[PDB]
Amino acid sequence: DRASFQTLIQMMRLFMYHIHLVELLAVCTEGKNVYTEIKCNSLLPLDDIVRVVTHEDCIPEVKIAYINFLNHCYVDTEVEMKEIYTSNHMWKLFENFLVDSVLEKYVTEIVMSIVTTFLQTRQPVFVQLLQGVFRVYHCNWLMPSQKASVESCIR
Repeated sequence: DRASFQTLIQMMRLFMYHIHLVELLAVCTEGKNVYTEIKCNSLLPLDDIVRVVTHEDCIPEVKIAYINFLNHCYVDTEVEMKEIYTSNHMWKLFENFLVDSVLEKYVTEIVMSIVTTFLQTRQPVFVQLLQGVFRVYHCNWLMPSQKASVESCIR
């Protein structure tokens, strides 16, 4: 809230685990109704916008994706919106459907999180092409992945 950095040394290479737990809690269930409204209230505290804005509280090892659960407030979407889904819809919305953890996250969140398509508007498509290009992983974005990235760029 005001003291968002209880971690050091990339969360012990501990703090990272706590951050991960918060992210997991956010993933839990989210956004829409009465229970969804309670989740939305938690989301309001998070300010999806605040979360997008911040990461200087600590330095984790593989804990950079403790806020990737921003694709569960699309059910009873009007209710989710009523709770507040637009409070982080500038950074967190731009990261969900951005290309067409974060490389694989755009293809499912573009097909799961109800957002718009994301010239001077084409960076997501360029990012998708780069994702398709990588070969250091265990076949992460093959030809199909590249095609998906191209589709995202076209969107």
